[PDB]
Amino acid sequence: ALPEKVIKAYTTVGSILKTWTHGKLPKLFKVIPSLRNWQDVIYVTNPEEWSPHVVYEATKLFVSNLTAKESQKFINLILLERFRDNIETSEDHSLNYHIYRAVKKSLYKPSAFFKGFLFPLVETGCNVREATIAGSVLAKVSVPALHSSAALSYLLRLPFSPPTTVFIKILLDKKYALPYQTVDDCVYYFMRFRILDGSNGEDATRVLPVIWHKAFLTFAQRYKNDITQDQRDFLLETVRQRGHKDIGPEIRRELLAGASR
Amino acid sequence: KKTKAEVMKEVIAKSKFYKQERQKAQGIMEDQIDNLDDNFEDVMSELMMTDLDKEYDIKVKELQLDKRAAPSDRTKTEEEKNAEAEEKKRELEQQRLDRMNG
RNA sequence: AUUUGUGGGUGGUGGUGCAU
Repeated sequence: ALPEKVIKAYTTVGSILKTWTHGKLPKLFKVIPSLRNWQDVIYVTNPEEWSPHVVYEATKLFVSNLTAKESQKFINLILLERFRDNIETSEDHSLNYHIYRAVKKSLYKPSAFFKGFLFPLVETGCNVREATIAGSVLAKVSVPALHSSAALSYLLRLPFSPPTTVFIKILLDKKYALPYQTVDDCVYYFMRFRILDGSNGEDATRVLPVIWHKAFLTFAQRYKNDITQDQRDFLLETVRQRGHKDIGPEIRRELLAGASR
Repeated sequence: KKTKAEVMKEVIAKSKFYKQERQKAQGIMEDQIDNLDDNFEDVMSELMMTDLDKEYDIKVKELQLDKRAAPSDRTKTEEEKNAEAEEKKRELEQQRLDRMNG
């Protein structure tokens, strides 16, 4: 149970953050990041009622002042709740500019994005519009190559999903450093998506979307030299099994004319 | 009269917005004055106390160890490339002619 | 220990008729 003065100060700070969209931040918001009980301070302040510019300023202050794990947890919770609330409030599922700036700050925070925010949204199963917005944000702002390849290998090791496929497509469009293990993870994702003629699978025999087809085309265009001869033959077998009409021909041409590692 | 009423309505709305902003500023000032120190003392007296991360760390280590990039651009049409080259050559020729004249 | 000297991408968080 928080104290009465604590509850009153947190409610006043939350109301001030909800009623403010511009200007200067209060000394309460300036001294809240210098304490250790930031999670309890935010739970007492109820940041689910603030504005988008206030949320962007709070995310910027957290990324500038706070530490790795606390910033990751706070960014995960606050950004996931605010993004879900904004996508639910928008009938056309559109994002705000201050929300995009807060997402850019949370992506500039390297540990807070992949471990905290991006993995939890994919675990909560964001929709196709949220996956497209995340892919647009990841194509606009680019994080470090280590975190980019880590998110790519994590989405490849994870199962098939719309958000995971959109993240893999955005990673293939960004074209970060694809190591031997990253190419092996991508080839394992491709082998789990390809059909196995003794134990079949739903992801092995399921239909893939146009975003996954474009992701495979970009991967064959970019990381052909990261795949070996057997991996290129497996990619050609996957393009023969679950290929396409127009995007599949350039994919097979890249898989047949690309170099080997 | 309609334009004057429009001006008056705009001024009234601006005054209302200014009053709201002043109220919000006063509230924020009172907050920073008292509730700041209150919440600071309260937070000082209070207390508020992996597979994905492992895979990410492994992938990051792998990417730091080895890297193989070959981001080749999309090959344009041969006719389009020839047209672009011809345009560049024509631009060069026109520039040379312009230099020779003026 | 993120940023510096050099190359480098650059129009659609587009309006849009109408048929489905």
